[PDB]
Formats: sequence, C-alpha cells, structure tokens
Amino acid sequence: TICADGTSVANGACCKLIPVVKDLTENLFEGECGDAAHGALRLVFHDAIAISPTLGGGGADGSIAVFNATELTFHANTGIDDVLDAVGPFLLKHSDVMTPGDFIQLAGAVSLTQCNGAPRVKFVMGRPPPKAAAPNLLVPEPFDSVATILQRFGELGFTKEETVAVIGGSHSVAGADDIVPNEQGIPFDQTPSIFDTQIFVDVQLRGTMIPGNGTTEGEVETAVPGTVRLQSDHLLARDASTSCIWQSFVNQQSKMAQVFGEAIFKMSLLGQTQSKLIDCSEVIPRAIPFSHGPATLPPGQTLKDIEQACAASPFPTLSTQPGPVTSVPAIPQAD
Ligand code: HEM
Ligand SMILES: [Ca+2]
Ligand SMILES: [Ca+2]
Ligand SMILES: [Mn+2]
Repeated sequence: TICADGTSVANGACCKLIPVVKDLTENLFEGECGDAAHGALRLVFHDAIAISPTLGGGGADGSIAVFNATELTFHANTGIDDVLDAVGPFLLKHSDVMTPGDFIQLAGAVSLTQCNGAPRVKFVMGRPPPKAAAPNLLVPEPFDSVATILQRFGELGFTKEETVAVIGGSHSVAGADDIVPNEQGIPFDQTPSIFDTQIFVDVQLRGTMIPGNGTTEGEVETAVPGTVRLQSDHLLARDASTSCIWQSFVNQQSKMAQVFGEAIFKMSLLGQTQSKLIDCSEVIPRAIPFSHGPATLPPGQTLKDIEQACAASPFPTLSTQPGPVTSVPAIPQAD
C-alpha cells in the first residue's frame, strides 16, 4: 500500500504512523543526536526491561508513561521525569493512532536514525495498553553486579553478546544527568552524538578522576575529562563473563551496530506475543551511515593505560588521537 507521502508499506494500517515519525524527527529530535534522542532511547529500556518471569511487569507496554505516577517513584527511574517532560507531549498528541508501548518503541527506533552510525531497527506495532505499573527493582542499577545484570537480561532471553552490545552501544550516545552532583549532560564517551565504539575504549582505560565535587553510588573513576563512568560498565568491561565480548566491539563499529539493532528489536518485544503484532518497519527513516574512521585512544593515552581483562586476545593496537588533553563538552538538555 502506498501511503499519502509516497511510502510503500506491506500493511496499510502502518500509514497512520508516518505523521508521527515526521513529527518526531522535525519537532522532538530536530534531526539531531542530542538529549531528546538520548532520552527517547533510554525510555525504551526503562519501559521494556521492567518485566520478570516471577515478579511481573508488562515489559514493552507503555507503563512507564501511563503509570509514571508510580514508576517515577522508583530509584532506578531517576531522571525519567525529565525525559517524559520532553517526549511525553508527543506521546500524548499521538495517542489517537497508537498505544503508549508502541509509541515508546517507535520513538526509540526513530531516535537511533538521528545518530551517525546507529542501525535502522525493525519496528512492529500492536502492543496493547498497559495493565499496571511495573514492580520496583526490575530496572538494573549502575551499582548492580555483573552477575545480577546477566541474570536479569538472561532470564529475559538476551545472550551475553546482546546484553553487552545493547548496554555499551547505548552508552555511546548518552550522558548522565543525575550522577555528577549538580551537573547534567555528562557523556559516557567522547562522542555522545556518534554511534561509535569509543565507549568500549573509554571504559577499558584506567580511571583516574571523578567529575565535579563528589560521587553517586554506581559511579567510578573515568579516564577522560568531562566524562563519567558507571560501575556497571566498568565491571562489564572487566568481568571474565563479559570482558572478551566488550573487547570484541572495540573498532568493530558495524558488528556492534548489527548486534545492537537485533537486541533493541528483542527488547521491543518484551512482554508481547510476536503473533499479534504487525510489521511497520518501512516507516522508520533511513540510517545515517557511519562516517568516522577507526577507533582511537583519547589524547594523551597510550596502550599502557588500558586495563587488559580479556584473557583470550590482547586489546587492539589503536593509535592515539593527536593533540592535547581536552575536556568533552557537556550535552545541552532538552528539558
Ligand atoms: C545494566 C544496564 C544499564 C544500566 C545500569 C544503565 C544505567 C544508566 C545510568 C545510571 C544512566 C544515567 C541516568 C541519569 O543520570 O539520569 C544512563 C543513561 C542512559 N542509558 Fe543506560 N543503563 C543500562 C542500560 C541501557 C540500555 C539497554 C539502554 C537502551 C536501550 C540505555 C540507554 C541510556 C541512554 C540513552 C542514556 C542517556 C540519557 C540522557 O543522555 O539523558 N541504557 N544509563
Ligand atoms: Ca513497561
Ligand atoms: Ca559515541
Ligand atoms: Mn539527558
């Protein structure tokens, strides 16, 4: 079926989403991989991961928005209020054509297409409205152990490979708003606007500093000024279960994107039954091709600054980015 804009879709029920996609790219993200995009991507996780085989939750159901009055009381959802201040108006204005679970997954898929190198993901629709808030304690925290993280993702059907890719890849295009005291938009990698493998490098370096004037639980030292490091990421890069996977993505941008894309789609299905869903992948914008060069060490760092953790292979012999040590700019906030 050809929609009013000229897009061909397999299922004409998808055409009603074309204006949503246009509104998101023009008016929420404004064609940029900035804070609005980061918030939409984070919201995918906080909505979808909040499901457990034994404790409940509906998964990718829109509960984080519909039942925000409850879910925003949960410590792990700190800062989701500010994300919803930017994204929530769009969810409401498009609530005539799609459920909130569908909206959140669409917005995350469209957000990725605003970022250099990020994959175009598959997108399906048909998720029913949510029944209840998620239980608390289903969203992983940055102070959770690797065993805890792997049990949560593993019990939901993710491989360790997918787990590392989706966490680390997301953190390629992301900052911390509620970790560094009184500071917002502190990136996890040197390039929060670029879906590259700098995150994997940046985290493997020996940490030497903390930004700002104190710490939050689940923060550790970082190696690059103007960035922050989560304990979870730190540990994922170093634990024997995951460290070789972490290392495997360094300077493997295409492989990391492919795995990331598949993991996001899997995440988008949590709590759902794939049988009742309709593919609307044609409505997703085209991706921006990765247009940067190889991964590099940050200025001033050398391979002796890498903390080797993978026993099977040495860390890749990357060149060092030329120039003086510089601080990474903070991300201007949408809210
Ligand atoms: C073990 C898993 C994870 C932990 C513990 C974790 C932790 C965090 C923390 C603590 C922040 C900062 C929040 C704040 O200061 O308000 C953050 C930011 C973010 N996370 Fe993760 N995260 C994980 C997985 C993921 C996944 C799977 C995705 C996406 C599907 C994701 C996407 C993001 C994005 C995009 C941001 C940046 C938001 C912004 O710039 O405003 N996270 N994460
Ligand atoms: Ca949910
Ligand atoms: Ca990056
Ligand atoms: Mn933010």
